Amino acid sequence: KKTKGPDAASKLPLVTPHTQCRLKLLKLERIKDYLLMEEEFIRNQEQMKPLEEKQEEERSKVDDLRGTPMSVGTLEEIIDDHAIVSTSVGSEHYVSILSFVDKDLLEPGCSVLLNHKVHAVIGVLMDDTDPLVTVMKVEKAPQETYADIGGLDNQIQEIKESVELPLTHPEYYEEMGIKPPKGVILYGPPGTGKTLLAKAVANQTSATFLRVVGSELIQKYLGDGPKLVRELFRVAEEHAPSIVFIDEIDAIGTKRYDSNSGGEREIQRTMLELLNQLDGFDSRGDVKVIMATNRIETLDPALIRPGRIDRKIEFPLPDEKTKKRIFQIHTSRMTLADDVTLDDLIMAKDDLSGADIKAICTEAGLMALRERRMKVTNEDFKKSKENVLYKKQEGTPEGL
Amino acid sequence: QELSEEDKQLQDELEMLVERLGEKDTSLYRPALEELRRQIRSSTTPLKFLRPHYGKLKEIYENMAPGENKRFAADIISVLAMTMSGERECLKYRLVGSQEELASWGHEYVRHLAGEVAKEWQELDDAEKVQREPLLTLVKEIVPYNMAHNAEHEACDLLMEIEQVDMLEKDIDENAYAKVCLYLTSCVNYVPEPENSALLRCALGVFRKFSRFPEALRLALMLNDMELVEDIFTSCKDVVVQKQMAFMLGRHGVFLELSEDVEEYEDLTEIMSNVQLNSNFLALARELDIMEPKVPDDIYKTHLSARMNLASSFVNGFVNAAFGQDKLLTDDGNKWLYKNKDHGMLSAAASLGMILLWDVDGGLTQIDKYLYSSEDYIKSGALLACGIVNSGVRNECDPALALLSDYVLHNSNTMRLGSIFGLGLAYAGSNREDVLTLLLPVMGDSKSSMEVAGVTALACGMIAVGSCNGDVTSTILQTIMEKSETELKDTYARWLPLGLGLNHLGKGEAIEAILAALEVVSEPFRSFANTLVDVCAYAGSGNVLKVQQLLHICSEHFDADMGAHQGVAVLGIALIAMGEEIGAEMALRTFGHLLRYGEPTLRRAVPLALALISVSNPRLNILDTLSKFSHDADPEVSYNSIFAMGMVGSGTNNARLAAMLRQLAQYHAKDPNNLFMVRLAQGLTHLGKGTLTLCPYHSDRQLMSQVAVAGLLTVLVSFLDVRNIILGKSHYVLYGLVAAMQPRMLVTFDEELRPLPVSVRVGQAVDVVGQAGKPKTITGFQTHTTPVLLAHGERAELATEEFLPVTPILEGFVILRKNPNYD
Amino acid sequence: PGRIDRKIEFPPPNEEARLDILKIHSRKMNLTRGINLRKIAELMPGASGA
Amino acid sequence: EVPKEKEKEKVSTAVLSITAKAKKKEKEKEKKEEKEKKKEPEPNFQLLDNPARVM
Amino acid sequence: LREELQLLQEQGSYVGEVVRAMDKKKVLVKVHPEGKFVVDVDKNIDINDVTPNCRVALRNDSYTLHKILPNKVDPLVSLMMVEKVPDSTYEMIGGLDKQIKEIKEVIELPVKHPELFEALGIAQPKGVLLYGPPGTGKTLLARAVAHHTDCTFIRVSGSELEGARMVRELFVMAREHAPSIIFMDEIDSIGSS
Amino acid sequence: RALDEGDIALLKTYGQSTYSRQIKQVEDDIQQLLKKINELTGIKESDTGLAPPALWDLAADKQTLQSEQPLQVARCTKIINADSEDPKYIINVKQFAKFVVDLSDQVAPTDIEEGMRVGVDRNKYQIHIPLPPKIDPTVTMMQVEEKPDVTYSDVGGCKEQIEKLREVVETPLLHPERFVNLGIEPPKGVLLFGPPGTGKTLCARAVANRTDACFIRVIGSELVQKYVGEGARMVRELFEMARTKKACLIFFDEIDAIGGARFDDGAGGDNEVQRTMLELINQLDGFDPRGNIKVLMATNRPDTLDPALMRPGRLDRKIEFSLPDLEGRTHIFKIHARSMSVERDIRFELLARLCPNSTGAEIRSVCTEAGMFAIRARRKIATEKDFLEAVNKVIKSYAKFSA
Ligand SMILES: Nc1ncnc2c1ncn2[C@@H]1O[C@H](COP(=O)(O)OP(=O)(O)OP(=O)(O)O)[C@@H](O)[C@H]1O
Ligand SMILES: Nc1ncnc2c1ncn2[C@@H]1O[C@H](COP(=O)(O)OP(=O)(O)O)[C@@H](O)[C@H]1O
Ligand SMILES: Nc1ncnc2c1ncn2[C@@H]1O[C@H](COP(=O)(O)OP(=O)(O)O)[C@@H](O)[C@H]1O
Repeated sequence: KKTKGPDAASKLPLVTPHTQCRLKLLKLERIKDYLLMEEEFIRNQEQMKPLEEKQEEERSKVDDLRGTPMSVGTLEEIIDDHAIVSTSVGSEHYVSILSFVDKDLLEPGCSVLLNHKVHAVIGVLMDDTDPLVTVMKVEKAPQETYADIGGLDNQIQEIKESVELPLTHPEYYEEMGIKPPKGVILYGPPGTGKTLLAKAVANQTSATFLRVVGSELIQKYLGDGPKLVRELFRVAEEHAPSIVFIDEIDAIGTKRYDSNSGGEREIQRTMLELLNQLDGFDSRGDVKVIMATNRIETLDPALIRPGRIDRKIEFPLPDEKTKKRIFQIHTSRMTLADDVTLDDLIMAKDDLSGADIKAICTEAGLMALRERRMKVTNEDFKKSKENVLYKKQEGTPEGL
Repeated sequence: QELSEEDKQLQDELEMLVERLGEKDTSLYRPALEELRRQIRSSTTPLKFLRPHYGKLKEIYENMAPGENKRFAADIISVLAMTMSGERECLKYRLVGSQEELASWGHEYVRHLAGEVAKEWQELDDAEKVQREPLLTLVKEIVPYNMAHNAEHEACDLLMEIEQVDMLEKDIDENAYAKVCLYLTSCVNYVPEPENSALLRCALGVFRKFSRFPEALRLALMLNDMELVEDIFTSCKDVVVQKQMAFMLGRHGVFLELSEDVEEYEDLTEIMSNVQLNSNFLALARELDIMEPKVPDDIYKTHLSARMNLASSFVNGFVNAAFGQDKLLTDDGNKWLYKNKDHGMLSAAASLGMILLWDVDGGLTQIDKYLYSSEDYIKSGALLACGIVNSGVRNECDPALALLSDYVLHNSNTMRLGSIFGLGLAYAGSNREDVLTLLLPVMGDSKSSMEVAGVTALACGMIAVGSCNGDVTSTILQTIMEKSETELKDTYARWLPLGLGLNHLGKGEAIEAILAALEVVSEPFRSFANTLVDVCAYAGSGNVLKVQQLLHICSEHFDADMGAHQGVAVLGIALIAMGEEIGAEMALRTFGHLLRYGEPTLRRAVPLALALISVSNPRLNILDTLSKFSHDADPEVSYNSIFAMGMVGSGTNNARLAAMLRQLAQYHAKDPNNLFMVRLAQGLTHLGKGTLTLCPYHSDRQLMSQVAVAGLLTVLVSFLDVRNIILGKSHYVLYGLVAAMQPRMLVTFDEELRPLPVSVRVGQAVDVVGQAGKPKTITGFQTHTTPVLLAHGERAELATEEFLPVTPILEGFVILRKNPNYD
Repeated sequence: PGRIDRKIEFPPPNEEARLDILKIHSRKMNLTRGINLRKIAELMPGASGA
Repeated sequence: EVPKEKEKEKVSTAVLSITAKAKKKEKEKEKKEEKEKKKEPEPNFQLLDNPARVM
Repeated sequence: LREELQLLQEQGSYVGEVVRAMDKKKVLVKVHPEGKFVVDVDKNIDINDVTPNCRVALRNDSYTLHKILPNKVDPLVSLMMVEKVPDSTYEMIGGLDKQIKEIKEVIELPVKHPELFEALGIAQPKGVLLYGPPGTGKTLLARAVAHHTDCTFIRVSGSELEGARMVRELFVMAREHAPSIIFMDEIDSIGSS
Repeated sequence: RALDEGDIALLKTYGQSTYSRQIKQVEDDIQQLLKKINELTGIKESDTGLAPPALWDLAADKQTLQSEQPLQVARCTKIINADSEDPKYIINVKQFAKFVVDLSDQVAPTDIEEGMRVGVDRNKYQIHIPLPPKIDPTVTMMQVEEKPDVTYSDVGGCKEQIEKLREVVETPLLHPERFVNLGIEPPKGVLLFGPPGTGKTLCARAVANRTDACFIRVIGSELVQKYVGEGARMVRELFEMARTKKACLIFFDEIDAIGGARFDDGAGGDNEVQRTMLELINQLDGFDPRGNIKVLMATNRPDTLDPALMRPGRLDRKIEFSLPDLEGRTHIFKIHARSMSVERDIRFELLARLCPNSTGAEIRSVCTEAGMFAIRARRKIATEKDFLEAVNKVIKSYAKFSA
């Protein structure tokens, strides 16, 4: 019922300075000029009509036969000449549309019009604005790019190679005749995880993306947890071949629990179905399933096997240079200070992750905006260290 | 509401001080203001307290006796006006003020002072040049402050606002000049022509001063001033800078004619002539193992007819272009052309020349046998093959001129057409006086047909592209006048304005004279010719007036059918500002709304502009929109959409796009008109095995090569109305891609000019930090050996600080020398 | 995310804080001229504004 | 008896900043490169033949 | 009036909730007995005269528009689990002055002016937690910044029992105002639930 | 220490750029124009069919307007319940109607059958169009599967299992001897069970070796669903589709939820499962024995319900394998090495010995890994890439055992 959405927005995010300057001003003027020239162009073209040809052949033949009164109903089934449509209050009509019949856009299970009286379908509501049962493609192909993350060059190269085996050089293993949908098993500390997301946006620069986080321990009798993702991955194959990011459910939803029977039926259903979809001998498609977790120990032996789920990748803690890069990225938007206090905040620091870096950068601006408002606050040289402590790292009685 | 206890106490203290300063007797006026100003210029290195005292402070400053008291009073009003500004009261007080050292009053004040100076400098009338010098002196005092406190880019903003980039040269040191010049280059793309030239000239001035000639040549090529290119080539003297200049001229394709008095002149003219272009390109192709001739059959994936066979031959030549290694047209080539039917033998031989392009020695010997062929079409195709072979690459003896001796003016139309097109491709950008003096008389021939005359104009236009050749224009106008208007405006006079546009490419301004002389022409062709020459001349300028004039004229009903010039307006929409990503992705959306609600002729020409925006760049949104509009009811719209997808994916080997075209081939298998050109689009996508890109923007994708855009625009002008012309006869116009076909890999030499195996890191290069004019940041280091395909969005960078390139721009050819710290 | 922004906590009102809450709540009401509201709040052990 | 009709269907051009910036540049180049018969004489002083529809 | 009675013998006008106003003089409308009924637009009101999310009067059979009635959906279902802006000014709030000094900074500043936050670079204040003992800690300063910011007073306990859906209407559509504080009470969802 | 009101505005105007307010006004106009042009759309009509149907297919819409008085028999459609000896039809209608009608003169009573949807003309509710819907939901399109599964070398031939099932599946489909020499009908069923592994691959091989009456892969986990009666209807249409498709075999897979466990918690825990059990037995009881249709049920553990003792009369011949020995493993290597660009010059017998009882799935996995290592090395050759083949297979066997 959903194929694509009109992407006529996000007008050139590449504002090079991102800060108030003359170069950014000129780019905005060119942007704003180009908007009016288009509004010019379409307005000039729509009213300076090429020709006045009767009632555009619309009101003469079809608009009258469509009629004034109409009712909206779903279209059920298609036959060679007529159409089997299930209108409101459970009414079903076998009538051949021949006015405003866009056979491509009618489709089964879509809203169509009924001209009342002699009830004949005369049109279709292509928008219909209601495909709301299971929505996971709403966040498809996120705009985040490689540049948003830095200092993770080894992992970026590894994930890119694993995901550019398809798309790029598909004939490589096509001649090798494997077509492997191995996916990637991602490790990492619990202080990270949306980096497992941010490193995934590198592949999300191509095609779409789907996310299944938390889900459930599929208590549902039908199960279908990993199985509707299989349908959604099939829908992804219908679209540009998307990836399925199942972080934190490859660990909990697929747990290497020692228990065999009486284990909430997830071990019976979820793990088996995950292997069935991760096996290339059952389902085709360029869909790559990115399995990201913070507990490598709970890897199920079916998930452990590289024979079906290959391309194991470990995410380590950022190094000194990586900490410098991530702080530079996060503080680039904020213009921390003119003294550039960069290394003093990370030289001694250890076990600091991406989420912590974002938090301390956000709290640094908040504390300056509290009462130290000085544009580029001269206190930020040490207040950045003041809010990098911020306690809140770990706290548990004494026990020591 | 309750402030801090100390804050309130200091507020009351300042309230007492201003009341003391506001008292009647002036004997205490001086001590009060001495006390006050010290804490006024305290927080900048306070201002909140004196918020409601605007009127009282103005009265005090005006009442102050002239002298020290008045100019401190004007000082305090100025530093406080940055908050209490209903106007530039800060500068009017400061002009009355001391004019002593201002930089100690805080960074916020000096930055606001800098901007207000820029506002006044723009605001002051022409007759007012009294206060201009004090502002200029104030500017020359704040620029060193901006240089020290990393504020050079806004210093460039104010100096360019006051048009003082000449003293920007004298003030900037090399330690930060690289980012200032990069900031200048970014502003170049959007500033209009007179200041655009001004920033280009000052950019040359900075780089000439700092001995940064390789990037200066890049800027000189942007300025398209061959005289300045020669001047700066003479200015640089070192052997390393001399040889990198010749690569840059050779890579650009324009031959620089000089004397042998320079050192190592034989190598400089050879590398400028691209003699070793073919040898290096084949050598790298062999090193990638990409040399096997890819059959057109397995490109088609035939696991599941004369014109269709012709399309198969053309795409085979496209794939094996610049290679010269294809036995399909070499061993049994004579059998293939004999089996071929009607008009296609000329194109098949020209396709063979496409295989042998840039292969002068190899191509000429393997085409000599076909030169003496029996059929006139084969002979003409062989002559066109010779021109394709010598196209782009320059030769010392120039074999094309002697080879095309009787055929340049030969009575037979087909034989003359092949030679004329061959000479045009050969001498494209040569600007040779001998070639012009031999082809322009052929333009003056009356026995030649209308299309033959158009091809002569095309050849003259591409030879004299961007030269303002007066005699060429006079002959073009004279030929148009002599030809009758009724037979002019039928279907083939559309090449004469194209030659005019090429000859005045990138010049502008002077086009008023050409259109005034062309005003005598009748409306159906004049309205098309004047628009085409205007947009071609103003291409790559961001002149969004010229597009909106196009938008206004293409909006008219125009319904004998003069509305054909609506199409060239659409092509001009993309052509004016195809330079940077901005002005191309949004005019793209303009094309979307053109298709979304527009004329049949409009929607016929829109995919042509879509291809012109992003040729050889497979943008996902473009590919989707073109694919969705490839099934439109209008056959010509489908044809343009099919060709647009081929061009945007040309020289990319894009796997998913190739799959889409294969699906389109299955969709259009019933109708051969779409089928054979879907095959054509696939061959364009796999042209040259993707080794040579077709985007006319080179040198880090920001330089317009006149010859390549000339050949590209000729194809698009032909593709304005292929529904008539490709079906009829124009199987030869597709061979204009030779100018736009340039390799996109890195060839590394050394100081002794030998191929280096030095590895470089290649990956996406997009801006991360915009705090200043920082160089574009690369991510995704997939380093390997130096032959690497450089596509849009991604660049290259040296793996280590061990080999120093002649220029930081890493594309085409580059020489890497051993670093003094290399170890 | 959605909670890492702040984790502001509510301290139970002190004897002087309770005093103020009586004043806010007793400003609308009429009562005798003399009352030791501060001691009234302090007599309450802990408690809250409710 | 006369419509004085015009089917323009025309609208102006919306051009704002870099248009107008080089329109300013075109402005830089473009700088150098019935009363006596209607007051008194209303047609009421005519003569008419003896067939004349007059109230 | 007799003719009005005769017109009303055909139900007179039919009440319809206008949703979508198409360009070709078409409005979908929703009627309580049945629902959506696509119809033309009356002559007295143009295409642009149709205002979505309002009420309209229809005709008996053709259901042609009669008059754009004032709001009826809002008065009927105004109070389901939410509230519009109360006053509850911060003057009534006392004893927690050292705490509201943080709430004003973290909530009032982004809603009043996000431009400074965008210029600051960090412009993502999204959630505040507000834990404390029962009693003092029920719902206040959730009704004070409500008037100081004019957002909402949407108060949901969280102890309602499916948890899916429900909140979706309040998250986008049933806001009834772009400013929204959506104050949630005690988080009944225990750790790991 | 809040000190915000008034102060925040002053410091917001304290710094900025010289034209930061200008770009703000510029970008607000950018957003204003963006909303205006999103409102100023192109095709501003939700209803589509603008001209390709509205120019020529419209001309025939005039014909359907001339025939607008007919083709109005649509009204409403509902199932039928039963009938009398012949003329009268007692029918339950989706309008809850106790509906009977004289069937329309154009419709004979033979065509209309109990439980079939028929439209009724509102004037007289005559039986006008008895629509045979045969509508399949998307999940049912997954229960039905491809017919041409393509034959292989007995898909890693385990001679025991295949040769035991050929006389019970392949032989009845050949029908050479079932009628006379052996008792009436072939063995009543096949239970091709076994641990996760070779299960159902031999079924696919038998499907390819047999006629076009090819299997459909249904899953018991799919069959068990929410509410009551949906699983019963799904099994019914499962039999209907298999019966229509040339009486193809019905392949039940993962029978541990349709039959459930051996127990029900309180006869209310899994009772829809029991509803499906009753109807499935009614469907695959056979009634009159018929050598046309075949049924195979495959699970990993014999967790079938009480019908496990009735099935000796209905579903017999329980067989299993999933225990590849050296000869089985190396033959699975050979058939898998038939794919890819590999050749059997590799000493793949060494790796077959290295992995004891590595199924056929892991062998396919190991072969997939070998191809992945070849492309990782960027060499598309794998015929002579045997040492690299052995290296990647042994290291991944190490990873599978312990990673
Ligand atoms: N004997 C075999 N020869 C070759 N490949 C086999 C063999 N047994 C299993 N396989 C492989 O195992 C994978 C799945 O096997 P199969 O289809 O038999 O099982 P399934 O339907 O996935 O379920 P289960 O493993 O529970 O029986 C396929 O990739 C198949 O090639
Ligand atoms: N190295 C990095 N460079 C830039 N941004 C990062 C980096 N690491 C994390 N981030 C950003 O910070 C956010 C939190 O990262 P992460 O640690 O993955 O979250 P969590 O710890 O909650 O799983 C992510 O959305 C990501 O965009
Ligand atoms: N039920 C009530 N009626 C009137 N005032 C109250 C009530 N509950 C608390 N207050 C007062 O108002 C203030 C509310 O703060 P608090 O209870 O922390 O807000 P919230 O309930 O939203 O967490 C406290 O100082 C308290 O003295």
